[PDB]
Amino acid sequence: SIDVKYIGVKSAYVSYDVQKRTIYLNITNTLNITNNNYYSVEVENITAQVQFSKTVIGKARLNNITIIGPLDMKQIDYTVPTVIAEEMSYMYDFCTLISIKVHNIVLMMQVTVTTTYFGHSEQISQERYQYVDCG
Amino acid sequence: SIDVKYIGVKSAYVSYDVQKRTIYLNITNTLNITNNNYYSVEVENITAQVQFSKTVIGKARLNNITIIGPLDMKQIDYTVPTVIAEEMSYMYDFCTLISIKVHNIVLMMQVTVTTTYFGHSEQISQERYQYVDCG
Amino acid sequence: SIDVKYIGVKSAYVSYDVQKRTIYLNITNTLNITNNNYYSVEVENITAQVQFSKTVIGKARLNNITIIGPLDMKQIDYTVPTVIAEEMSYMYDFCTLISIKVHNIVLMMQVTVTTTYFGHSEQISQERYQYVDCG
Repeated sequence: SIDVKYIGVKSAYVSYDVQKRTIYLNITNTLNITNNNYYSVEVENITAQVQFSKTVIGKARLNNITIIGPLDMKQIDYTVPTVIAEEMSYMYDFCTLISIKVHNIVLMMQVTVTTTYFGHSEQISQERYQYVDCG
Repeated sequence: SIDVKYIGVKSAYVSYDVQKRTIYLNITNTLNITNNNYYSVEVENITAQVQFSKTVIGKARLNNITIIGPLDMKQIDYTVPTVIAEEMSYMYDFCTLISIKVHNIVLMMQVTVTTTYFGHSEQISQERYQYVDCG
Repeated sequence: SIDVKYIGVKSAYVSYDVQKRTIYLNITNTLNITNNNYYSVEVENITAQVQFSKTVIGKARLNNITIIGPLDMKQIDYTVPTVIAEEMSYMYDFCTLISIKVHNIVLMMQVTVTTTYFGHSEQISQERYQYVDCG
């Protein structure tokens, strides 16, 4: 929640890149760095009171105070029908990266049906580093 | 929750890269670094009171105070029918990375049906580093 | 929850990379580093009171205070029917990485149906480092 960085190739604080037919003679680098980070995050001071019926007296009557009624969820529900009378295929793959009719699903329910959660919740996802190299 | 970095190739603090036909003569590097990190996160001071009926007196009556009624979930429910009368295939793969009709599913329920959770929850996922190399 | 890093190739603090036809003569590196990390996380000071009926007196009556009613879950329920009258296949794989009709499922329920959880929960997942090399 401070630096969520998606970096393509490289990351550094001090970086020297010398490439591809160069000449680099008798140089004099001198760094006098002072890099201090003082993080102080999420310092919370909470004080909560969550009653549904506080101090009910005197011949009263309550009924259906908190109703979360009929609930229905259908998160991922899809249909891929296929009717073919005749089919032919010819794949001639080389040094490649194929994916045919796969189903890549990721689901993350952190705090589902509940009551009176305190504190801190956190979900992170970063997946499928795929790669192909040839020479 | 501070640095969630997706870095493609490399990461460093001080990095020297010298490549591909260079000459690098009698240089003088000198680093005087001071890198201090003082993290202080999530310091919480909580004080909660969660009653459903606090101090009910005097010939009263309660009923159906907290109802989380009929609940239905269907997270991943999909259909892939297939009707074929005649089928042929020819794959000639080489130095490749194939995936045919696979089903890659990941599901993570951290705090499902519950009541009065305190503290801290955390879900992390990073998967499927795949790779193919040839020469 | 501070550095959740997905790094593709390499990680370092000080990194020297000298490759691919270079000349590197009589250099003088000198590092005077001071790298201190003072982590102080999740320092919590909790004080909770979770009653469902605190101090009920005086000829009262309660009923159905906390109902989590009829519950149904169906996490992963999918159908892959297949009807074929005639089928032929020819795979000629070489130096490759195939996957046909597999089912890779991962499920992690941390805190399912419960009541009054305190403390800390944590789920981590990172799987399937696959790889193929040829020469």
